[PDB]
Amino acid sequence: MFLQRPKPYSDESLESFFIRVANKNGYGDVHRFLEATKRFLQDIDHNGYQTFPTDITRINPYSAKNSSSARTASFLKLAQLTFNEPPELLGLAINRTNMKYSPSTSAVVRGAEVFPRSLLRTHSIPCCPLCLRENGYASYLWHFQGYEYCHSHNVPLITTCSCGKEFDYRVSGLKGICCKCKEPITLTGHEAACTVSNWLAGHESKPLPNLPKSYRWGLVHWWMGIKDSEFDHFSFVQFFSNWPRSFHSIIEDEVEFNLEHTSELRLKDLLGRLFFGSIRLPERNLQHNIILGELLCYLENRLWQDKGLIANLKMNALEATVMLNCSLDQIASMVEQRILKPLDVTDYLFHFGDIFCLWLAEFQSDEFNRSFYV
Ligand SMILES: [Zn+2]
Ligand SMILES: [Zn+2]
Repeated sequence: MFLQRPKPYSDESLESFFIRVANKNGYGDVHRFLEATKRFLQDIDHNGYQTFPTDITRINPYSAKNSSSARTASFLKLAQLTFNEPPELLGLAINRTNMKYSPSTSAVVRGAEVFPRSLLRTHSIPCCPLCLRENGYASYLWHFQGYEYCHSHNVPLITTCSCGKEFDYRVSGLKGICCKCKEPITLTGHEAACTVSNWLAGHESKPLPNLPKSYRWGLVHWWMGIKDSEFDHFSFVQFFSNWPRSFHSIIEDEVEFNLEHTSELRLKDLLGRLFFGSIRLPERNLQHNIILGELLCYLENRLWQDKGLIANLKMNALEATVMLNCSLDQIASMVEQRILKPLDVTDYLFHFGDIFCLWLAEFQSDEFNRSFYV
């Protein structure tokens, strides 16, 4: 097999790339090219040929339960071997990662971009026919919730042709023609959804903040947990048009609420959802995690006010590990040499003020450090 590489586009989905390779190189459709690829990997006896996917909806390494590394090895082999000129294959693939978004959400990665798994579309991938007809390839962005309008054409993305037969470019191709009715698909205008889409695509879109892409998706994920429902594009842009006082109001309303409803006060009692919901969006880089950065700034300045209400709030060993990004052994190790003064991992032995100062004294990194909110 010697394939001709189609013209590269950095924002192309892996599926669209394989469809264009199949088209350019004379294969009937992408499924026939995948079967032929699997057959070639067998002919050269490639250790993972047997698990190479023939279903275009399962081609990404995240779709492989246990053969994800055989999958990436096959992509590297193909990109290095079967082409006139090496293509960027690995760079288009969506991989699992072990990173997380607080409190408990897993993640995927494409190139250097990390996404919360909650936003990864589970069923039918929408498209923009204007992009398909105009450019001839599909965008990786269509795979992720929150990007609901095309940032280039400003129209909602489409899931279904007018005939109720859902259109999925992975199975029904890159021209934007309906399978069943054989008609080209048509569209169906919120300003707030457009801003978010342009922002998630990586472009400056005021009043949304200029953060690395992984942290933009983190903010979508964070707002969904704050609003406790699917992403509300309107109130999200409204939130950042009044930033930072909009967030200072969320913090102040929250602590006042819990004070109304004293030595027993735990950090989770006063600020539970807010604090542990913000730690990893996806990491504690305070230049980029502006939620955690603003929260720590607000807490540092209110530390000893009101007879130390903030500083005396009680914490677990478990919660101190999530704050400091250390292990449980190190907590017990600091207890013994009396670096940290209070074993029981669930007992609320420690004070936020001590944990905060310990962070400053022993656990600041080049990213997780107070200088970014100063
Ligand atoms: Zn478009
Ligand atoms: Zn139709």
